[PDB]
Amino acid sequence: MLSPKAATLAERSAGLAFSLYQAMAKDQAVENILLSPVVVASSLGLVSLGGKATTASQAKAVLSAEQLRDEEVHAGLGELLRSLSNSTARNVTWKLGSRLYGPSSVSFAEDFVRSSKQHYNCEHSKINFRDKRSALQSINEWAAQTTDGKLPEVTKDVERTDGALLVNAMFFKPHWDEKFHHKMVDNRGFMVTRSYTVGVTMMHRTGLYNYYDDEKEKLQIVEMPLAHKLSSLIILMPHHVEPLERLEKLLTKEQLKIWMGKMQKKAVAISLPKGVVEVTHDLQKHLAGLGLTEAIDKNKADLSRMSGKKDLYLASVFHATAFEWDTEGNPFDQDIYGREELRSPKLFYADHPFIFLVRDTQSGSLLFIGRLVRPKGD
Amino acid sequence: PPGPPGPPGPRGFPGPPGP
Amino acid sequence: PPGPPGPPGPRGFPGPPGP
Amino acid sequence: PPGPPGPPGPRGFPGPPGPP
Repeated sequence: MLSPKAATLAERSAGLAFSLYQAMAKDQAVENILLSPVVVASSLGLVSLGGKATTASQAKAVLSAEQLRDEEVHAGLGELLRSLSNSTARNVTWKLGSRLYGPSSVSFAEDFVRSSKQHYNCEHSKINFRDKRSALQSINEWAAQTTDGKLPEVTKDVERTDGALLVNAMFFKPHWDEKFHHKMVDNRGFMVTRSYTVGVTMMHRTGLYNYYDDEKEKLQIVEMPLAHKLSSLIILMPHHVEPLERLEKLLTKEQLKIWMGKMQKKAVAISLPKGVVEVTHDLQKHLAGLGLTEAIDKNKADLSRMSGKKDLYLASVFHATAFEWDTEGNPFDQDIYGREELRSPKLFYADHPFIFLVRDTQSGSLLFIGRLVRPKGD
Repeated sequence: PPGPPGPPGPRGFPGPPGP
Repeated sequence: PPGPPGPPGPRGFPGPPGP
Repeated sequence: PPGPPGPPGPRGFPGPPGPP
């Protein structure tokens, strides 16, 4: 169970992940979204750890952590990160690597490597960006190894090559509290728009799930408990096939609390696309739009705790995730339902774009947020 | 014994507007 | 074994009139 | 014990266009 310090940092991380999601959703080069709040927050913690003056103060400001001592930020986020990789009680597959790539000519300060390793498990390697073919190979191979092949290549190009690249590579596979049957899979169309359909594999289960149909805002919301019920995957989907902009305007922490309070445990037939969704985001511009203006600026950044010198700036914040929808989960008894309870289920038929998030059941704090707009398929 | 048949599928999406 | 699939859903509602 | 209920049938055909 998280300390009160870590719980406060989880809340800061959740508030930031929400603001970032909304910023990225307004960008029409952004299709699928996959974001881990503690990992986004750790990018800001690293900037605070490696920066001075306004470079670092902006990082804490974007995290709404102005009234936390610097050491409290790094400690609380570190406990969070270590908790997500604990695997003691969770039974949920989570692989995370964090690596700071610096130019070959820039020596990381011994104090910063120890601290970033201690708090953020951050790895460090100088790479020479003159040799681009090899630079991409270092990054992509490191990410593939971090995720055991689930994320085989994070990026095809590095645009700004004169600064630091922060790369986070992740694999996340929610493990259901009540598993889907491995044979309840078939092939159906996913409607990206009303004129473009992609053939997908869908997985299906009928069970008792917390559920709410908002007829007035034409959306459904369903709660899927993960293994041992210490977090839940929440799915939000409009009635019609439509851009998610309208739903995203409604989505807030407050509105979610209203929705969840209206939920009732009912028989629901859930149909979801099955498979791996891979997304790489460069958060650089979006963090800057949220207030991290100087760290990302070749001419302003003060990251001299990272390197001793002051020409280093944050060129990229790569946030790369493989999120796998699969049937596996905990087994469940004969029948905790009866012949009666599962008849005439509501359908939650996710054959068109939806928003999803993972919430901590205890503190209601966000633990993952994304949307599926265009699945992979042949 | 096999489980009972699944539910009917969802209604198709509404048609497009006219000319 | 899982039960068999349910029947297909009904046809969607007609679209709005053309402006 | 009997197996779980089967998956839903496929989504129905799309509706017709509206009048002009």
